[PDB]
Amino acid sequence: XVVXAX
Amino acid sequence: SIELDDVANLMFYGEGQIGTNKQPFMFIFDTGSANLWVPSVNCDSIGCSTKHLYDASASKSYEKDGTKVEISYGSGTVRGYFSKDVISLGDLSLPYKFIEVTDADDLEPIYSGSEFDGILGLGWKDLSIGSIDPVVVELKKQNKIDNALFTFYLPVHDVGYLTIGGIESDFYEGPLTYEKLNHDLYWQIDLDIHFGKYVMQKANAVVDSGTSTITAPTSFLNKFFRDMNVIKVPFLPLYVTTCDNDDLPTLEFHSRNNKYTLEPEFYMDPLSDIDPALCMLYILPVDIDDNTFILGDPFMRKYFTVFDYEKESVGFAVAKN
Repeated sequence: XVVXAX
Repeated sequence: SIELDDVANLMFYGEGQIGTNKQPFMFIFDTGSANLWVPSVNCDSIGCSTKHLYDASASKSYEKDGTKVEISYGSGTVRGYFSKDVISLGDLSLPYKFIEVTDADDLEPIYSGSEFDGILGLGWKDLSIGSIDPVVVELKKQNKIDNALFTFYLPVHDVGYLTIGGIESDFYEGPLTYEKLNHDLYWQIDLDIHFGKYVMQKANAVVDSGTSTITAPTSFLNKFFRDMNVIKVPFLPLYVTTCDNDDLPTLEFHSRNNKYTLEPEFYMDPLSDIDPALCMLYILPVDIDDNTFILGDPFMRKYFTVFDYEKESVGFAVAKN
């Protein structure tokens, strides 16, 4: 799994 | 202090509640994000059928907003509308503007595959959509905690703790070394990053409890992973090498004042559902820009971490147990 914002 | 479930060293969530009827949710407490969202009872997405949902009509403290809003992450997008209610975390409570998620179809390899309900952002105001003040910042202003700071202790597999307001000295050994943020947006510091012989100087290092791995740019990692006889299984973010590999370096992280290091045990583990002689590298290429690394869970599983809004910095120390 997980890669968390933009 | 909020207890965190650990799932394969890749994901950590704990309990929170929204509303008068103490509606429970599991939240990824996420230092790489700055919005709270929860799946609504109006969420029709398949991901939502296995989640704890939010019913505004059950809570007498619910306040309507309804402005439409979207959050994008590296793992996908959620979509909903704003609402206001009292959020509880341990024995702390505040009113808060959050997202009733309505469409979670864009998060949807991960969301149905995982057991979390929502994300609770622990970043800074400027990272948030809608310019919301962080929970910990607000909590301090309301004098519900001693200091606008919080702490992450993640273990290695069989619980972790988000702790709001103070530093518990039992979580670590030796000196706590702080690092000023280069911007108050992510919890982001300057570092000279070494992956073995490949170095990027004053890189943008993002301390993120919501990222399962260490992250570098693709360009920089092609170099490193090439000469490390790894293999990507076609088309999933799984890089595999042999578990007995002598060559795997202790990664280095230098600041103007401090050295941090991450041994191979902290960034790899066996494929215990496939072949246990093969090992999975918790290093993924993620391109934010030319020089951003995410110091995710691998880092935090070694290093106890303090995020301090009053100091505008991150404190690191070697975790205990």
